[PDB]
Amino acid sequence: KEMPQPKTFGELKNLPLLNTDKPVQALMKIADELGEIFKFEAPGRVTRYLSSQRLIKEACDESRFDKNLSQALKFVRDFFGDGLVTSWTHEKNWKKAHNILLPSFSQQAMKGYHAMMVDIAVQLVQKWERLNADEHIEVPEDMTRLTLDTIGLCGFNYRFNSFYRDQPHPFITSMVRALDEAMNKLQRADDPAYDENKRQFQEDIKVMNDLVDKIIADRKASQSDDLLTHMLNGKDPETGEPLDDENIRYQIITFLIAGHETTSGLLSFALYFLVKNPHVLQKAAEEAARVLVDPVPSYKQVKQLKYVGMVLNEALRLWPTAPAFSLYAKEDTVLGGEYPLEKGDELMVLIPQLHRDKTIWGDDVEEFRPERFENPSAIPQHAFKPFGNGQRACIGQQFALHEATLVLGMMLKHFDFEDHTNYELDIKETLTLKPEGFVVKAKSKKIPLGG
Ligand code: HEM
Repeated sequence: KEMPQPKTFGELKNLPLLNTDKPVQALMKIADELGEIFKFEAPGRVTRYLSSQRLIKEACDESRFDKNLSQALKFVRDFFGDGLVTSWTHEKNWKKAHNILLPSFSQQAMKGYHAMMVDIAVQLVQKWERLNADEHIEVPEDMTRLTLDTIGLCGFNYRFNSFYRDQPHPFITSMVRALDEAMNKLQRADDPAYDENKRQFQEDIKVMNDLVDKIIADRKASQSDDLLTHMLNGKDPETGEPLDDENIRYQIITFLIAGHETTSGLLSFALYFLVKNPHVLQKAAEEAARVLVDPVPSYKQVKQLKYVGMVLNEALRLWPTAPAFSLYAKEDTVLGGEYPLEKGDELMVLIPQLHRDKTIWGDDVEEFRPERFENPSAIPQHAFKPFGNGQRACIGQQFALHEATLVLGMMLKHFDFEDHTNYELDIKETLTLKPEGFVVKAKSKKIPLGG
């Protein structure tokens, strides 16, 4: 079969159809018109977007396709190096860090992290219990406070103390401002008009490096067992090698950013869909009230919040917060019996489109219906992939979902929510998705906390 393709405009190819800062959302609308696969060309580059479970399942066969570094990931590699997210599966440093870091997400590790997660969740609830009449909550801003602090604490025994600041931690502002200047620099014709941009970039990189320096120095000057411990002390069983110090610095930055942004998005989306679907908010609050009987939640109690877990999966269905991942053909091959590819050809999984495949989910794909996930073992493999695929799947998946389930649980135990502005979904796309400007009011149910 000839591969569908949007209209090309001479040497600009398909680039005129993607002049937006919401290109995932734009590509979903091209998918709706062209179907399960389309080629997209810009000057310099070609990739093929996949939207069906039929073809994604084939693309997920790791004997034929491996993880690719998309244009975004190649850019980001300048900051994150050969950390876990930005390495090739054929880079020595990928498998080496995988083996050394996997145990930080063992069952005994998750249990270990739970009291630390509770510490941060309790700070969120207290903040909201402390608001005055008529005050409101900036939802993704407060979710980012919680998730940054959680990964700093759990991963690194470092307190960002985000709840003590009315603005973002400088680490976050600096990361974002350095990323933005690196992108902005890419499209500039050394006019000394850019002397301040360059000084600010050097300041921003120094804030990041100073933090990483401190996390490492503080720990060496200190007994712990967390991610940072395995980074510093762990040896790969395959080779006996430890991480080198360059790679360690890349892993710390990698984990501080990856370990919070998508989880903050998920919590923001989940509360959005709850306030827009009040019969579902009622069902999830009934569960939270029935299960979370103690002043603070135990591990076991979080695991019992089944409907809250369904909520979160349904939010990840509709708006997976890392919405695309990329693959390449390891050898010449034919995709779906219909589409010849050459070695090296790039495929992009458009996760939110996959998650709208009506052949799999039925026609109600735009409905927020957590009951979909009642029996998740019956969902076909590769229909639902908010955590990517195979050996390059999310190492943080259980961490993210425990944090989210604990925090959403506690939120729904402690407050009623109001969508006071009748907020209109506006999804901002960066390295992740978030409902920009999402705000609510909370009214305390006056249930006390444990001390
Ligand atoms: C809802 C929250 C999350 C989502 C939706 C998610 C999504 C993903 C996706 C789709 C991938 C595959 C990327 C690719 O194929 O290019 C990935 C990989 C990765 N994730 Fe997450 N993530 C979440 C939370 C976390 C957390 C909490 C951590 C850290 C604790 C984390 C760490 C990582 C790491 C290090 C990798 C690279 C693993 C590898 O290639 O070895 N993620 N994640």
